[PDB]
Amino acid sequence: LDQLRQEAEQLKNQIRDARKACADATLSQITNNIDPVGRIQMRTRRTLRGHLAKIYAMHWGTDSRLLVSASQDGKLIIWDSYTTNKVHAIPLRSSWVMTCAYAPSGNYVACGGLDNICSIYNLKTREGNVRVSRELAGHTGYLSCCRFLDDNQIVTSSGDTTCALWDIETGQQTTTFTGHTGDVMSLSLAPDTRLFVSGACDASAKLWDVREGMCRQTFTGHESDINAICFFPNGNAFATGSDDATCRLFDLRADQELMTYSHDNIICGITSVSFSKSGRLLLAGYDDFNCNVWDALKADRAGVLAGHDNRVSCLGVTDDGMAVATGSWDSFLKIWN
Amino acid sequence: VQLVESGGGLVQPGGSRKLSCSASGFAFSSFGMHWVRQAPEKGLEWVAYISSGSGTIYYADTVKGRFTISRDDPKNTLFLQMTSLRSEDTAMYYCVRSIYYYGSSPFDFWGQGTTLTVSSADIVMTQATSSVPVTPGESVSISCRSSKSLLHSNGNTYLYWFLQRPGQSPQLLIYRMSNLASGVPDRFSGSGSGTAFTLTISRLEAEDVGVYYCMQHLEYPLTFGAGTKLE
Amino acid sequence: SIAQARKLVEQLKMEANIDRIKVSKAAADLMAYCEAHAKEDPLLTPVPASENPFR
Amino acid sequence: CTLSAEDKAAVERSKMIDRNLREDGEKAAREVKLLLLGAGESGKSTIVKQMKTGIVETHFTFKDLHFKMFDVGAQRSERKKWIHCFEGVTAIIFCVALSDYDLVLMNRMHESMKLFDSICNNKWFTDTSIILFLNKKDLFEEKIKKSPLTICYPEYAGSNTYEEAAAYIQCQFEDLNKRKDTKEIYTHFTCSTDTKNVQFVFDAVTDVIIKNNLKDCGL
Amino acid sequence: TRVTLAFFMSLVAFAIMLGNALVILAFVVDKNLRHRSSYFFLNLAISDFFVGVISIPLYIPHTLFEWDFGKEICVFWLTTDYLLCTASVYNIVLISYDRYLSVSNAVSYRTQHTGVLKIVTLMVAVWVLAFLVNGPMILVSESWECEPGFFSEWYILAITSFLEFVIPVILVAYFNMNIYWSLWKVELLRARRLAKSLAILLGVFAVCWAPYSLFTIVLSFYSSKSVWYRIAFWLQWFNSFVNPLLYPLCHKRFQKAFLKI
Ligand SMILES: N/C(=N/Cc1ccc(Cl)cc1)SCCCc1c[nH]cn1
Repeated sequence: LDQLRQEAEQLKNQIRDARKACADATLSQITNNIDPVGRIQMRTRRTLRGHLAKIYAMHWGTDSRLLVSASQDGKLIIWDSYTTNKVHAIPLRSSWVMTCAYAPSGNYVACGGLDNICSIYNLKTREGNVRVSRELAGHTGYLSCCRFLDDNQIVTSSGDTTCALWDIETGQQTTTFTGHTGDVMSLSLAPDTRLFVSGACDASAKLWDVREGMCRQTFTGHESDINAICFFPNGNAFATGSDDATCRLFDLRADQELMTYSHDNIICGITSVSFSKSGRLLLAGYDDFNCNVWDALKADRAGVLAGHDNRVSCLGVTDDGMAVATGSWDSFLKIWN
Repeated sequence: VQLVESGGGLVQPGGSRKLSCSASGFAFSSFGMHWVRQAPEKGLEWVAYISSGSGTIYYADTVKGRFTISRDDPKNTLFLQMTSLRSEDTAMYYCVRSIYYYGSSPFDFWGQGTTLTVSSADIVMTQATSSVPVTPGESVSISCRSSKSLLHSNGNTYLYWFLQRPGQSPQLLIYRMSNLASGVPDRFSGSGSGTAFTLTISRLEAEDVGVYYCMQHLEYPLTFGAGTKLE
Repeated sequence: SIAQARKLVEQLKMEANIDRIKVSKAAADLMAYCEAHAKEDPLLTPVPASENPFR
Repeated sequence: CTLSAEDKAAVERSKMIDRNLREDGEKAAREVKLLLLGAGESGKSTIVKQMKTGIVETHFTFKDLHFKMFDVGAQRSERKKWIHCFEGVTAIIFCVALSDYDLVLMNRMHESMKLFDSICNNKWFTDTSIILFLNKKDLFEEKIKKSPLTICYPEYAGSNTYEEAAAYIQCQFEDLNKRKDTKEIYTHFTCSTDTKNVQFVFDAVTDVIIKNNLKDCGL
Repeated sequence: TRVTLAFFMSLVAFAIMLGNALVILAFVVDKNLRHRSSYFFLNLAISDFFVGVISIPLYIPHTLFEWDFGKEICVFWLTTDYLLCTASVYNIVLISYDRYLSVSNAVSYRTQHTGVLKIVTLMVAVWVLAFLVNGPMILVSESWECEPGFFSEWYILAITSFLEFVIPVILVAYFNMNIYWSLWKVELLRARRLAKSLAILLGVFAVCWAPYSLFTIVLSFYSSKSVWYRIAFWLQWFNSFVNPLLYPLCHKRFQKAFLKI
């Protein structure tokens, strides 16, 4: 034990020295050659009503016109974001839900929560209705989020400190990703769909390879547990939000931290993050009941989106980049442009 | 999916009848329903439309005050109550299905129909030809003409192409003027510009012979074409 | 505990042998991607109201 | 209007969906929700049974009221990530055991008091009253004839009799409330013979309902 | 001299109309306020809105400038102002009865479903009764200053005063005492606060509604008018200024709705 721990310490010293070896320049010294974007103002264009309890997640379609939301009513709702119509309303067998997803082809939806099961629903039948195609079981802690890869492969992360890759038609797992110590909070797929990232309650993130299962890299730096994560549009960076009122931008190739987003006037945690196409705006929810907009390259600017009366718990951006949607703990979804 | 009708037969002048349709195998109470008519030797003619939740009813122009349409959800049954008949009402009747929301495919399943025999600001659609002789292995094109623009401000275009093989009920080929139906081979297509439209078929096969129709759904009433014959 | 220590040590060994480059290279690449596509971002450059689907 | 016919059919569909959502939302707000909590070997299996993986939910009816009680003992994670979603519940049932006043795990009773203090002063439950159940009193009555309470309460200087011990213990539970102006605490000595338990819970719920009504009207 | 008095009178009317317009706006903006209590609060606000628009302006010149108006305006004015005053009182009694059933029997009050038609029926019954207690007995006056003619017989004033003032006071007092007894069985602070609030409500109502009815029935007995009659006549209308301040503004759903605006 003593020799193994000493060698582990030596290896950690090697890793820290390798990370600190190539740190020659930082963003703040070379981003001073760009004009600031200026004041950014957005206006509520539509308002979607109908949920009754708090709202916990949502996900855009790939045609940038259809939308799905989940609340603790025990209801999953599909919206037309152009004319504020309702297309489908799906009832649940367990109302303690925390996540949802929207299949990339547009055929299926998924949900889960405090019951240790992920349910998969088929939207296009010959009988007019929506039915439960599949029930994936096998975890022992609650589910955090789930994201489709295609019509036949799904990825889940739980509070067991484990992630899993599932083959839908068979119903059994294919590979399990272990190595975390605390609860896993969220994950984000790569645009080219070969890797992903995962953040945990132990204040650390890890990069996973889908088809073999070996963790490639790990990242630390936050002072407390991690709450949200996403990829940069080119699939070569990522941004994390935590419970100590700070956001951070990491790059895979540099294998260390790049930049931080914090302000003195904020004392609450971050509940979700997202990006925009050119990677020039970073949108982040908070507990102050409102959302902020940061300039990614400079991190000394902001726009504000206010109009909710409780914690902003989810937000999202389309594939064509022409709208933003937010949902909060007071049952209303809002669309901004 | 199964729609079975009853009520047809022979009726003396005057009199009345009640035709019924029975569904089995799908969520009946989410689909709007239509009654459509076909003359013994002529084309098709829309008759009546009833909505979901029984909120809306539409009749044809030559039936108002004579025909009445009704539905019942607990037993999944459709009724047409029809009175004061005349010699111009000897035909066959089909019951058809549709469902409207963003991206759906109306007019997908057609019943089998039943026979009944007794002893204007509308839009006009014209089937230009009457009959075309062709040989298998080639490609064919058919066209029909309109009397008004069918494109709408939101981008849609409400033209429908249907097929009818000998001795059978029709089926949907192309809905909303460009989109392919469910279960139809990937060798049909259609296009067209304002008031003039063209369907095309490639590599004609056997059992691909019969009468083709084009319909519009821009506003009520619904008007069918004359009917093309391909042989 | 010996197995756990071996797993930690071998994982550290695998992660230590990872190719690295200059951080300024990553900063330059982010610069390039942010500036090359900024002409297509509707949330930075307001689109004319006529072709807007959300007025 | 500037719409087609298909779009009007879509609008009808949306209105029907809205009507159904509102009906279900009216229906699902007339039932009493209870959250059940305890410690290890707290004797709450009897509490579950006598009252007519992941979360386990049970339903019953009594005197024309519909009770849903949620048991969440099988979750093995930190409560900070999970407890906020029970914020709107009507009451909390809490189970403890009297017979374990001297056992060692340091003491069972001490850790039970720390748990009670932890969930009695939390910020999500500042307005929700608490029902308390005292279990396994018979073995406690048999054990006191051999060991005094001083083994766990060195400062206790009363009789080694059942009634004084029970009243004492109830007092150091009911002492832990720091919000006496907002929420009350009800107690009961668990009788495992008949259906008095459901009657006690029913009375406590009725009081909670009445006082909430009066609070809302500014009265 | 008349100018300042008319100025103040108009100021009071404007305050009343604004005070009830706020409540009507709050009800119509929000959709979560479809409880029985909110329906009744809307009814009270509607009934007390029109007094500040109709009755007071027409009354201004009637006693300040000129009676060029004749009977065709007098009958309208008397019927409208008697109807509105009576409707407001019956709305108060209805709100009190609802609040009593809230705590008398809570289980049966939580699990009832009716939500549209019976409530509208109750409001229509309120208005029908409020007309029928005055209309028939004021229209048929024949010997009739722009005042009702049945002042010539004081026992008609006695029956009208009794049926419209005595019974509501008894009902409000009975319901409030039952609320106190239901609750009472820092406890002392709760008991004293509840007693103080119920006493305030009942006292304000009785003070505003007793003096003009009593002074009118005692004066018409033998003395078939000093400033005291005018101060009592104006004291009846001062209630409609206070009614929005106590019931709508003490509730919490309405308070949140107001804060959202
Ligand atoms: N419901 C009513 N009752 C009060 C009343 C009852 C009986 C008699 Cl005899 C006199 C007064 S309205 C009568 C007019 C009161 C008013 C309107 N404007 C200024 N004062």
